[PDB]
Amino acid sequence: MKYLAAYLLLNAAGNTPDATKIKAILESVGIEIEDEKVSSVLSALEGKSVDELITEGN
Amino acid sequence: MKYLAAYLLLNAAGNTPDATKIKAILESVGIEIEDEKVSSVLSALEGKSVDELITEGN
Amino acid sequence: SALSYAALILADSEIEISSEKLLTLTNAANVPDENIWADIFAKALDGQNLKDLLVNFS
Amino acid sequence: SALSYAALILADSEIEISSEKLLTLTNAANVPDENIWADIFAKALDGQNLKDLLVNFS
Amino acid sequence: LVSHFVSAVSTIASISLAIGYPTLPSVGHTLINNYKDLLAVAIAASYHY
Repeated sequence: MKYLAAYLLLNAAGNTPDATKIKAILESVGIEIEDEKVSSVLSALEGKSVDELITEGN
Repeated sequence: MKYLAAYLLLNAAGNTPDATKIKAILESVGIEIEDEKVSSVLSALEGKSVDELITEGN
Repeated sequence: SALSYAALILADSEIEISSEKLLTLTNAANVPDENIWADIFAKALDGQNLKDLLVNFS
Repeated sequence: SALSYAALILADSEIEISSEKLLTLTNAANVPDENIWADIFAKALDGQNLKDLLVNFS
Repeated sequence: LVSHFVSAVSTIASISLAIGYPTLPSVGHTLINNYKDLLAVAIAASYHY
């Protein structure tokens, strides 16, 4: 999906947030972002170690 | 199915019974409930740990 | 999730997964309506084969 | 990889995976453009079913 | 009904994993999809990084 790839791509570069980057990447794609989908992904992201979740593969 | 999703949805909220909720959700769907199907699901539900059955996934 | 369970019941009943229809099942459950979460949910579900997603999964 | 994540978001958004489209998402991320890496990426992605590759994998 | 429950539970679970809609159960899997798909593009191709 759009959201998933966008935050993952940023994570590789090493940094992310609502307006500054998530909104910027999807907008660079040329797509209009749904705020609710960004908010949900960010709220889920808080207090999570993205690198650890990757280390098991599923 | 209708019944399965309805009790599951309630379980997430954390509470359920014949008239009070099962009947209420399906009626909120706009569908007429068969009593026999509700009765069967409830009778099956008694003395079961729904959370434990979920923990194996099948 | 109450929102995911609400979607699967709405499709099983044969009714479209929109803000009104999710809101009526959600209200029957007794869980408070939150605009952002059902809005993301309808948006995530947009452009989907519910049937094809439902079956594979590890 | 930022380049792999950029490709999956571009396909999810519905936009073609070419040098301009990867460059705009890459710039929005803030990562510097490198001609060799995105050219390479388009070339690997040429002649591909993105959908068929995405699902199997050990 | 146990089989149907577990299958219903999987429908929800499936919907959750694939859809990306992060209350408590789904979340770690949803993140993994965005990789599963990248790691993946590598296996067919023939650029080495």
